[PDB]
Amino acid sequence: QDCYRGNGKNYMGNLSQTRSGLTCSMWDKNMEDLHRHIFWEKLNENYCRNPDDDAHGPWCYTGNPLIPWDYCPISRCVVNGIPTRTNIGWMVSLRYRNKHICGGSLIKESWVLTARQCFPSRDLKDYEAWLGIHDVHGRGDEKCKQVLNVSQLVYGPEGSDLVLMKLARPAVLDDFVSTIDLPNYGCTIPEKTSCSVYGWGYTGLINYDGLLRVAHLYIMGNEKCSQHHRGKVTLNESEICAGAEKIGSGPCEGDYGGPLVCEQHKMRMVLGVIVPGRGCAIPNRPGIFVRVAYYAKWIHKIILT
Amino acid sequence: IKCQPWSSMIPHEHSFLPSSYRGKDLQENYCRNPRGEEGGPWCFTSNPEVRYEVCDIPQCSEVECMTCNGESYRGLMDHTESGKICQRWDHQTPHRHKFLPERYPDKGFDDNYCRNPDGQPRPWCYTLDPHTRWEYCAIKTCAD
Amino acid sequence: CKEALAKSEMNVNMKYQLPNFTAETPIQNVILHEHHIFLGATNYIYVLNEEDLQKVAEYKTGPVLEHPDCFPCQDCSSKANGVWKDNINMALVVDTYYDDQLISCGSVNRGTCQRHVFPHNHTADIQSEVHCIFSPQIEEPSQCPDCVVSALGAKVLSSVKDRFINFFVGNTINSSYFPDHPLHSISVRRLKETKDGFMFLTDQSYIDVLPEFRDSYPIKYVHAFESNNFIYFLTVQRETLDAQTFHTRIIRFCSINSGLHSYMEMPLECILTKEVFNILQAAYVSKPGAQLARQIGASLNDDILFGVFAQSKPDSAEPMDRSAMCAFPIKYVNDFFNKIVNKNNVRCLQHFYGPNHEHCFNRTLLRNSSGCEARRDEYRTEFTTALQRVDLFMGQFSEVLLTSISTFIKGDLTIANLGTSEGRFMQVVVSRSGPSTPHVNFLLDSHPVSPEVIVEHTLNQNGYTLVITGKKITKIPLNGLGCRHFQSCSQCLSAPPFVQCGWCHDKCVRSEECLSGTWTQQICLPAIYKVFPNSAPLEGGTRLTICGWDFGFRRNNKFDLKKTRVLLGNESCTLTLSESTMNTLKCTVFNMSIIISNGHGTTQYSTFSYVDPVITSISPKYGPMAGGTLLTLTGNSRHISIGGKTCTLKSVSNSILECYTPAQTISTEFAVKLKIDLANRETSIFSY
Repeated sequence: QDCYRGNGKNYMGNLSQTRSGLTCSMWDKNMEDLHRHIFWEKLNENYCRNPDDDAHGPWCYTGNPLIPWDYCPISRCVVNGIPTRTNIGWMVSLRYRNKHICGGSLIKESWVLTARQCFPSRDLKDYEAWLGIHDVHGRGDEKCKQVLNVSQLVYGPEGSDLVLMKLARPAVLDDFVSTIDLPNYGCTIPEKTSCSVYGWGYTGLINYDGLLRVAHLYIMGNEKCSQHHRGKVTLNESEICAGAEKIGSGPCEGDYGGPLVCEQHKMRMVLGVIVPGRGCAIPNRPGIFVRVAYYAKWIHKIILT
Repeated sequence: IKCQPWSSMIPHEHSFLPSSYRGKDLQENYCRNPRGEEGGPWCFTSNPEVRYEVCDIPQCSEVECMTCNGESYRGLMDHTESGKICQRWDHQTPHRHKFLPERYPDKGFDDNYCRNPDGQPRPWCYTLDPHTRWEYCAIKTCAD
Repeated sequence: CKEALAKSEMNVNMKYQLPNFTAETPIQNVILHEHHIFLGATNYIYVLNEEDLQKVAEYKTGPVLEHPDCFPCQDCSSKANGVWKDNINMALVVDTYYDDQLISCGSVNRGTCQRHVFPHNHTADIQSEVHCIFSPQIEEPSQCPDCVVSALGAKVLSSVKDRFINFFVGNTINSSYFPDHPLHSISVRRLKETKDGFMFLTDQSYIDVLPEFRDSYPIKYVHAFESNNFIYFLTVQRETLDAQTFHTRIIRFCSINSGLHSYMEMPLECILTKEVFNILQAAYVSKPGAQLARQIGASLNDDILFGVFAQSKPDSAEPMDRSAMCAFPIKYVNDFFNKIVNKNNVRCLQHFYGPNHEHCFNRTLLRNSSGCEARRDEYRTEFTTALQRVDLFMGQFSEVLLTSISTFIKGDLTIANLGTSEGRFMQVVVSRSGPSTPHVNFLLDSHPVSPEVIVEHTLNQNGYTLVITGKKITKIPLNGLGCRHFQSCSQCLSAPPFVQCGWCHDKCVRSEECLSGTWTQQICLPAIYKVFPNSAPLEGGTRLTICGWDFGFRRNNKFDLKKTRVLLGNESCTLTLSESTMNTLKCTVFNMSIIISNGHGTTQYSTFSYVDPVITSISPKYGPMAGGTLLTLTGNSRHISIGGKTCTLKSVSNSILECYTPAQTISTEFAVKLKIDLANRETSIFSY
């Protein structure tokens, strides 16, 4: 019932039920915890209005330790890839009933970023995370192989199509397995920037030996993609559009949740997450991904747990 | 089981009567007799399996008892033995009778409630019908 | 005379020339998409223009050589050995999320489907490119990921949830069909993102009837749709595994592609008041008009499901040609699913779980506190207190079977596009307040009207409805097919104002046709067709029947009988209200004109005579006393008698009469007295 107000201060949420379905707790203890922990800056007690005026809208607290706080629901206004000759640590191969379906990005020692679409099941016993591998079957090498179970899954905001999971145990970080940083909250990549993607998918090959495919890409404004799609897409602020020039090559089945990592100033940094849509590598057609920066701060808020 | 409100057509939809019949005073939920049906005041149940059931509401003769003298009795019956209604004792139409309530007080010469002025075994009243001169009032005897 | 004036009742049969197209085989499925209309028929696919129904192109999935080892889409035409079968199209959908393309599904070909790609410059060119949807299930060859369509009967629904093309398919299953190839009663399929096959997202994403009940407990789906983040199914099935009696059921679950999570089934029934109707035949999702929304308690924007229910032959699904139509607000039934029913009305699902199984010995329900959250031990819940709805036409169609329904809105009213099994199409304004006569009641074709119809409503003033009768597809504009068929002024004024025409002194005519200027739709002159009789005595009070129409003052629907009066000269005939109708009157009162006065106008009729009865001569004169002779009278509701015994009327006329005199034991003469409703002047004597 809220519109034109992205900040909770304009909308006093007259509701005390979070997204998950768990009732809100007393706002006094969580207010004390915020004043002790959050330095953002006397709101209504035990109601889902957020004091922080977060960009995602109103949010509330939950007494359960696994999820300290969550938002209350209300209205608010690779094909033609190149094989890699060196191992990659940012890649996280997800394993569903002991076989790979998708990939993700390593952010912390116990945290990876993936796509909501790559989760047919919500069960945690069947998922398995592999870090530090050059071959999708694991045949290439096993010294850098790192196998872990799943502890917790936390989804992004509504309609974000993004998700994080924290591992059953921590993971060791070395040269073989690497983490990635975060872009700034208002971090905007300049147009015509060149950066690539990593993929484990169909790759448009009659037979592939099983090595990860790196594929270059170029950034362009949303207007160029709108013209190329000829009005078939209504782009929102949260999405970024990057497409190859004069060649049809893009992420497809099996690469979803993969990293769109690009180099701005000194080192490579993640900018987007691979998302299904619009078809599989149409010639002279750009690709659409979800930008982490708009949700990066939110990940910060959830990385505190 | 609580009656289904006559404004809401769930779980039963025969509730257009608030607009169908004017002046019949079917309230928000209280059960009436919009058609004057012989069974009595019946209402829809919020219970799904049974649609409508007649409310058990007592008759009027149940509370009005009778003594042999009759003149001592002063109750609420204003209906004769044949179901006719006693005319206003204050009125002079359609019967130009003799008893005047202010001339003869102390005997319950109220609006239409049956009285025994002439020492009959039962109370009687002049009939609202101009043709019927007067009629007796049917009352069961008292106890204890 | 009710019979004689029957011309007032509207002429039920006409020939209407509308754009109509014929197919060489009966049409099963049809869709309108981007100024092209695609029709699927036996072995045929046609594409037509809207305004012309011109066959611009056709694709030929004709007869196919069915061979036991031939795979669905591989070419086994060289096999000369194993029958030239023919397929029928029951699944014809269009999708544009991936590309602007069509999807069709055959019957005999293992229920496997194909895809047609539309060129951007010329989208109607469907024969240009053809794909098959068949991915060899290497990992799990035991089950079919692409054997998706059944043959006896199936329903397919397309959706785009989470940027994912989902097909919700319900299948009618025979016991002998599973052993050759497994199927699923209700299931969800995903298209492979390369558009070359299907996969099962979960083993829980499907439900199939338990192996013992494949032969028994048959289920036939009549409809299905999507609304409010839920997928609703409408089918017909037995009350109980051993009931041998049928009723309508609906199925609810939300649109999570992982699997059917909150699968809950619900019996439905619509009643007359108290006769119930079991089987649903056709259904349509729409929005209610302003006049109807209040009377059904529904919001103007809230969705409504309209369904036709016909009483089936006892302990069987075949209707007894006794049907009606009923409405269901989606919010009421949704709340009913969530709150209205208590606990013990809920049981486990029989045909899947099995009557004796562990889950429904004891299991709590998070039905109120939780909305179709994808849990692991989800409970497929069976209700027992069937939702009862009331009739909307109070059984005005109680003897005719209805099989096709469409509904649109116009201004504040809403109109239902009724269809019969004898191929008569009606247009009716639906209203619980009062019975509405179908403003269009013509017959289209001999064949029953197909349930699947489509309505398009451009700019709220120009639109059409395509309906299928056998091998004919016909376009019907909703803006008013006509009103020339109306010939009663009361009937003309009962026509809804959406079509602009009115009465001008002879027939219901369009405004600009009759030039007299009498064209009126609010008031008109009442009509009298004849009167019986016109010969009455001066003092004779004779009962006169008045034949005509529009005999009373008008209200919106209830035709007032009290604003009627009769004037005979200066006095008034004794009007009888109990025999006063819109159809005929019965009154009980020298040529004078009889005048009928109404709230609208008065009619003068110039031929009624107070004829003075005259009797002149009696024959014979003298004879024996046998009392069995023919006595003839002559002169100018009559009776005649002698000696207290009526002479039987051997001949009657205005100028001639003849009795067979009763026998009397006397040989003298008496005056024979005429009693023409009154003892009139008697004639002379005749010796006995």
